[PDB]
Amino acid sequence: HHSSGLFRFIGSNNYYMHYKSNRMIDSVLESARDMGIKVLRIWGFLDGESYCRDKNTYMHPEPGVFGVPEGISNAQNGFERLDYTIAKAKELGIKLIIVLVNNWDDFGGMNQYVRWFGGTHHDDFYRDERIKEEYKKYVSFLINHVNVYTGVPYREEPTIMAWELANELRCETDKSGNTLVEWVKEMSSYIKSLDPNHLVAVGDEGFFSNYEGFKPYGGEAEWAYNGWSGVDWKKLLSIETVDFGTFHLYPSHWGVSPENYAQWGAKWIEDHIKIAKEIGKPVVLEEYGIPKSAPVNRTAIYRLWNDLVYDLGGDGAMFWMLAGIGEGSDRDERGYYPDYDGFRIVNDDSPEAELIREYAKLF
Repeated sequence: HHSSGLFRFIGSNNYYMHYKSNRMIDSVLESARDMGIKVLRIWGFLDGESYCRDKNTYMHPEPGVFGVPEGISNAQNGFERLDYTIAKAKELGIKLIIVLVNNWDDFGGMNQYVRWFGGTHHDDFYRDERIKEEYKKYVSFLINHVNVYTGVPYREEPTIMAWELANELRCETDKSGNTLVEWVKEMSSYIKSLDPNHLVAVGDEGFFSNYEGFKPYGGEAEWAYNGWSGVDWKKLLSIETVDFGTFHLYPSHWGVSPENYAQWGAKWIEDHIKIAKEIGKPVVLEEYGIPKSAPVNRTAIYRLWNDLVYDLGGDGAMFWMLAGIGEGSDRDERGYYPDYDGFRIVNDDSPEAELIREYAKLF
């Protein structure tokens, strides 16, 4: 059946949909619907006992333990919070991309898996049979989970648009790109064996691996073009069990100069759409951001990048990040979840929010 509240799209990201309250979850989704944002990319992970304790929310505190440990009381189950988010998204017509582990250490990530299994390097996550088996166990538990607000397991839920393997996965110990390609083939194929209904994407930042005729604007952030991170986007996007390509865009973090943020991002977008079009798969700019304190006009940079994705036939453009009302120690001078990283947009009268509303109508 249908989602009561309900292709190319404006989307956004929000990482707290699996551990905050109903009021805060409803605020993000209602903002997304009010702004015309069709797709929200969210975290579906919370790995490791310290991380779960810190949020009083449990998903994967130890190997083979899913949800709240027997014997911990008064804790939230992150599956129940993700259930609420998915049921409210269905009501509000918002499609979700759910990411299954983090490359980074926030919410435990790959390093939490490596610690549980006694490895010594982040990239052991891609290599050690015992770690791969635990990731598969967690993904199988999640995809088969029956949503307590709908009755429908996630495998059969149409409000979920895609599973994503890993947020910003890198493998700096194999700059040929092959270790990541092999792991993405195994895990995208495994998810397709579990779930014949949903799209699968990788979730990588879109780095290239020294391709003829592709060089960075201005010679800056050359590592994003030359394969340093062990991401070879062309090889990833060619995997049969990957349905669309993802790329992210953060010139301020990547070493680009502020006077070059706009043009570097523009060339980056042009290069990714050109490659995706020749391969013949959809491409989504799934995270982009410029810090609020940048000495250039953020709204005009975001206008340029959205215009490019729209004019060149990209399938989606998703800003990092959308927040709504805050509570507790996460509330700012106006009652919103705070802008901790400089990227937050809320449904207000800021020029960025107005621009997003404008482009949500165009896409």
